Amino acid sequence: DIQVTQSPSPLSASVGDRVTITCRASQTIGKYLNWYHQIPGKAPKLLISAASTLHSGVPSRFSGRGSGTDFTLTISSLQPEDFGTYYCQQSYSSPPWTFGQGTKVEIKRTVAAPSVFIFPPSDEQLKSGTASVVCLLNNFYPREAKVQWKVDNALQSGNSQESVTEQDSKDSTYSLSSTLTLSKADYEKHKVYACEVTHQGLSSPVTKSFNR
Amino acid sequence: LDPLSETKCTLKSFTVEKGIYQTSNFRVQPTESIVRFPNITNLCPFHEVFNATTFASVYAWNRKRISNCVADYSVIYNFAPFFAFKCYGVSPTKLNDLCFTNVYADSFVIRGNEVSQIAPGQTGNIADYNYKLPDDFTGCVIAWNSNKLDSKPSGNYNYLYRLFRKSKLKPFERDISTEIYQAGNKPCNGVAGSNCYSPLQSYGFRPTYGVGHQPYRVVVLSFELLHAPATVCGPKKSTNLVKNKCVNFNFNGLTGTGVLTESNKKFLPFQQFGRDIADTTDAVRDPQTLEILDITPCSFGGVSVITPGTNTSNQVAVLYQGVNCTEVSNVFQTRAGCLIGAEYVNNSYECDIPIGAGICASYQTQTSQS
Amino acid sequence: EVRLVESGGGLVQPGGSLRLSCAASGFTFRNYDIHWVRQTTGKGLEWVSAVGTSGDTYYLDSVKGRFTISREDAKKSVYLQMNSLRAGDTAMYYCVRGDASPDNIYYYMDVWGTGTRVIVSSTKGPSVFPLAPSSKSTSGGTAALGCLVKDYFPEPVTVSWNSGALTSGVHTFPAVLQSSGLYSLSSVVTVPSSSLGTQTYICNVNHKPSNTKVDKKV
Amino acid sequence: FRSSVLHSTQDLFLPFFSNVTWFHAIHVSGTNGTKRFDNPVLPFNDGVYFASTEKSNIIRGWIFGTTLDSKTQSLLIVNNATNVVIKVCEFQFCNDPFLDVYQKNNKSWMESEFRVYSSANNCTFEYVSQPFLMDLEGKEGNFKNLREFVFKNIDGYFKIYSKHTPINLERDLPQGFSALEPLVDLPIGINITRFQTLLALHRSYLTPGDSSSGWTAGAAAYYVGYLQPRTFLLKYNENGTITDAVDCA
Repeated sequence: DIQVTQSPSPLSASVGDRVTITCRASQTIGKYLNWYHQIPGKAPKLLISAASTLHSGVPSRFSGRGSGTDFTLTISSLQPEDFGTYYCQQSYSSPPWTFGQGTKVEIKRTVAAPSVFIFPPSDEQLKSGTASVVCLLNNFYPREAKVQWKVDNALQSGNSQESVTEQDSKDSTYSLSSTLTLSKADYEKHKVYACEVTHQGLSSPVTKSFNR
Repeated sequence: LDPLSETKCTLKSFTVEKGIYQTSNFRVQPTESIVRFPNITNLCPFHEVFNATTFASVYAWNRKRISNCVADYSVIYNFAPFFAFKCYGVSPTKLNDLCFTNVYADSFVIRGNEVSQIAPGQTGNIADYNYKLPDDFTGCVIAWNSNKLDSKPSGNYNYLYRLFRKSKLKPFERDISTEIYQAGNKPCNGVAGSNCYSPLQSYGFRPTYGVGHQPYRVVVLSFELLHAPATVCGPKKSTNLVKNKCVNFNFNGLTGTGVLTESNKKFLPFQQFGRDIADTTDAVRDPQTLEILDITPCSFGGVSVITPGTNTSNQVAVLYQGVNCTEVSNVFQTRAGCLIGAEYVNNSYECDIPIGAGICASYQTQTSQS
Repeated sequence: EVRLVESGGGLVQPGGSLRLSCAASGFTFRNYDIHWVRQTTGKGLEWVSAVGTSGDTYYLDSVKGRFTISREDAKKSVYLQMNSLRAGDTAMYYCVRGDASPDNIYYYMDVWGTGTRVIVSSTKGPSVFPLAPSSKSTSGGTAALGCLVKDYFPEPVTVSWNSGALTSGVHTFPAVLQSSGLYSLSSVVTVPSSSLGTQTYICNVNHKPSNTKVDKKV
Repeated sequence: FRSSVLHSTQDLFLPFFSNVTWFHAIHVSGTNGTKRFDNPVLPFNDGVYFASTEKSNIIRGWIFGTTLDSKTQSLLIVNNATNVVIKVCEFQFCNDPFLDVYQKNNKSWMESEFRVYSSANNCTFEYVSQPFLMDLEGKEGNFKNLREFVFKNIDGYFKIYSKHTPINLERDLPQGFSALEPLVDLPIGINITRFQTLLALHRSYLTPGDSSSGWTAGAAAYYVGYLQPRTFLLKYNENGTITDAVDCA
């Protein structure tokens, strides 16, 4: 079919910059493309129609170009109310109009040391059978660090899921929190739970581990 | 503020005398609008092409310049469940609303795995040498299963396809040659052999073959979009026929306003509309029904306010001249109009305020003052 | 002005059949094409599968058969009836209005809707697990008092850390869907290390679907 | 539509008490006498009064055109029993005034014997009409029908009028008012200046009409009358039809 290779997921930008979101198609769709804007917590909205004409209600310097397969959203000026994910609609693809993957634009700030703190499961939680160890990762701008649960000098991961919160308004930082979900026998037998935090901001990866 | 106030800012005074004063003119406003239009979708070369025995071959795809017709693509949808209804360039939801210049029907039957190969910008072995679409093909490809009409047993060898072309295929190019082609360094003119073979091979259409080898009929409609006068437009729409209501009608192009009713007139089998002594449209035929309608002018009239005098009182009454009290407090129908704001007394006195056609109003004490 | 209400609701189980709606008000209902866009949590727009005025009905090759469209101009609203759904159709559905130029085919879909959420799983009872930060080996002056709410089906849930005196520290972590089918969020507070012993920061849960107010803080 | 009104209009009508060029192009003789077949090439001046009188087939064709040899288009208004064959396609003409032959009325040949077909060329438009313009099978026995076909060419479309009226046995010509209603309004864009007719005999030969009202091979009633722009006052009946008119000029 006709796919679209949009910009990568992490695209840092601040108030005032030249952001270029390129939507390249696999064929020659001419000048059939539409830009959207889906902010977190609200239905998407239309920004550019036919890849060259601004439909309505978009005066924040949203200019578009394209000839053959050359579309790009050159944003000459950014606003704090124009942040979110963008999608490209290939009109010249098929009656089932397939949209893009999504390009989110975050805010640029300084680099802070991620304050880590590992928490063993509750006392009454072990009696029920289950257990959950939490390694909290907060106040980090470079959202590219992963969590490696080092259980007794062994990478016994696979059952640990993590998620990130929304970007803060006056802090612009993220919050990561993984949950080591294991059984009761896997906790009362192991003693090393070094949460290997491989982050770009910090100089040395800190590994906090508790002892029973 | 009141009808009395309306008489005040009209006579340029603050002490209205006793009498009747016409101020405004009541006109019924047309609420709805009818766009009933004759000359609608009719016979077209669209049919007889999707339902036949054999459409064409792979290397011998036919062509039909459909024109001189009101293009109505609604008949295409009400058909058997298709296998591929992809449209490249034209939105499938606006086929009945776009005036196209020319449309060429090109039908051909290929196997199952060849349905996805035929597409603008995709190459292969059947969409590269037999029938290739350009990079600006503004048309729709329609494919469906035909395992009942072109599935003869023992292999229907009637369909052939061209292979091993000397050069690349051009948009809308006919290849009906049958010359013997060789790979190289091999004399082959009219005889075949191991490396030499005819540029055509049969298609195996048998029920034993699984998915991907069944015959599928594919027809591509090339919608040419230009600036010249179009020949195949979309079908014009037409609303319902509402009567006994002043609306906007568009019968046969003569757009007008008024109340549509039913008359006892008998038009000639060739006359459609008609005028009166003053050369004004008074009756027309129904476009899609040939019914004898009767168009009457929208209800209007003058507004007269009966004021007994500001020095006496402030109660007034309005008189809608030429109104049957149907087109918008006591209400009484008179021979001159609809009198709203007064009751008809069965007594008889001297005419104080002349209303019209014998009716007369006055400010008299009931028992109250009205 | 131009709004498309999608108050259809959905709480069926895997193997059932629900019925949604998309009612518009503010423009011509007959002279407009209605779509149905799907937005999955963590993904993009899936498909449209719109309908036309003159009986035009389209489907996707990966969704055909288990869906059917029906346009009803009587009440100026459309409906979406589907057959038995699989475990991959649990997403947020929308309905956009596709429009183009009066004499072109440049579709842009400007008029969107609101969004209907559909989930297919089983309900259970939530459980809160305390997190005591007795180890003061941190950087100093940074406490992470939290209450792990695990094993709960309904997504809408809030952890009120004494609202009014929370000092803007409640971190609402997203609900992570486990392999079993139950979510597990986190709710920590940004308080100094000296706050451990001053007052009792109760993590009062206000789970509305289960109607079970939790207690017994850390 | 007009009912019980007195409307006057200005259009290409036929003047009253005018001289109509009666042509008698008959071929019949009881003693095998030599006779001539009339076929003049009459000029066209935006009007005609073709009012022939036939029973089965006497005059079948209303070919128009100015340089109607190899350069201009045609009309082909042959109205054989099957259907109308109107066609403006470019067609290689022939100076033959007859379609196939005046004699040989046998049904062993084609239904029309299109011998005038010389060579086909590129076309521009075609109009195949199913309702034929000549509706008569000779079921009466001794009464014929009139063939009023007043034509006119306007800057827009081409108008064609026709009406069936009782033309029972009389002295010379029926003295009575007869209105003509339009049937087709096909477009046209040729600068027509002349007109040439053609005669042909149908293959469905009836019984030998030794009487005067029988075999119509020698009962031609070729009528041609040019139109002239004049004001005409029309009176409509209660049914919406025209009862009579006045010349006004």
